[PDB]
Amino acid sequence: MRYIHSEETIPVPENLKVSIKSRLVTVEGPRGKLQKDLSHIAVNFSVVKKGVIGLEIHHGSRKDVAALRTVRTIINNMIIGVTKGFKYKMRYVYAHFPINVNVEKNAETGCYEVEIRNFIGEKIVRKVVMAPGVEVEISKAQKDELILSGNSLEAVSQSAADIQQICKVRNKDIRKFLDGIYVSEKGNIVE
RNA sequence: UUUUGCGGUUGUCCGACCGGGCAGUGCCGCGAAGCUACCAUCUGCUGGAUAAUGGCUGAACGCCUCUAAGUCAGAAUCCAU
Ligand SMILES: [Mg+2]
Ligand SMILES: [Mg+2]
Ligand SMILES: [Mg+2]
Ligand SMILES: [Mg+2]
Ligand SMILES: [Mg+2]
Ligand SMILES: [Mg+2]
Ligand SMILES: [Mg+2]
Ligand SMILES: [Mg+2]
Ligand SMILES: [Mg+2]
Repeated sequence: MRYIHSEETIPVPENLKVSIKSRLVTVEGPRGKLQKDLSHIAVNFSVVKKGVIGLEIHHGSRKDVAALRTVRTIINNMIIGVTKGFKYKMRYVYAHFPINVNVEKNAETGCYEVEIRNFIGEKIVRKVVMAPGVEVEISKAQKDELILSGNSLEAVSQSAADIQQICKVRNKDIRKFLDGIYVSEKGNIVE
C-alpha cells in the first residue's frame, strides 16, 4: 500500500527564522545558527500557516513515510537547540581510582579537548576532542560531574558518546567493574 | 687456499752447496685478497575504507529501539603509501 498523503507540521516560535532551499534547512535564532542537509529524503516542504512549516510525502510506502516524523523531529531539535540550547551532564563513577579530567579550549582551533587520566589506575592518558560549537566544563555545583553545552543536539550527544566510549574496562566482569564516565542528565540550557 | 705467498719436511732426480724438477695440489704450519656464516654485522613505514561489535540522533509503532533515512568508533581484515 502507498499512502496518497502523509503530512507533518512544525511550529516555529516568534524569535527565530527558518530558510529551506534545495532541502538545505537553515535555522537562525538568538543562540546562533544551524544547518542541515536533508537532500537524501524525498520530502515536500511548504508554509501552511503564519508560523507553521508543513512537510509531506506523496505516494510513499511505509519505508518512505517512516522518515517524515524523523525529519520533523530533527528540524524541531534544531529549532529548540537554536532557541534554548542543549546541555548534557555526566558523572564519573569509580571504585578505587579517582578519575582525573582536564578540559581546555585549543588555541589554534576553537574545539575543546578533554584529557582523562588515572582511569582504572592505568598510565595511558586518553584525549578526546569535542565537536565544534560544544563547550565542556567541570561542574562547579557538585563533584565528579562534566557539563557539555551547545546548539546542536547531535554534536553535543556525539561528543558525550565519545567521552563515554573512550572509558571502557576490558577483560573484566563488567557487572563488577563499573568504572567510567556516563551521561546522567539530558536537558536544555534555558530552564 | 692454486697467492702454490713464505717457511718446514719425506722419497727420488739435476755430482755436492745454492737453486730447482717430479709424486696429476707430495705432505705440514701460517697465510693476505675474494667469496662467505643468526658461525658475523646492519635494516624492515603509516593513511583510508571496513566486518563483528560498541554507540549518537530517530521513526516505523504518540512509548521504545545503534537503523529504517542519516551518522560516530572500530580487527593480525581489505585497498593504497
Ligand atoms: Mg578474568
Ligand atoms: Mg694447500
Ligand atoms: Mg714454500
Ligand atoms: Mg727435493
Ligand atoms: Mg721426469
Ligand atoms: Mg696423493
Ligand atoms: Mg687458516
Ligand atoms: Mg534513541
Ligand atoms: Mg542506515
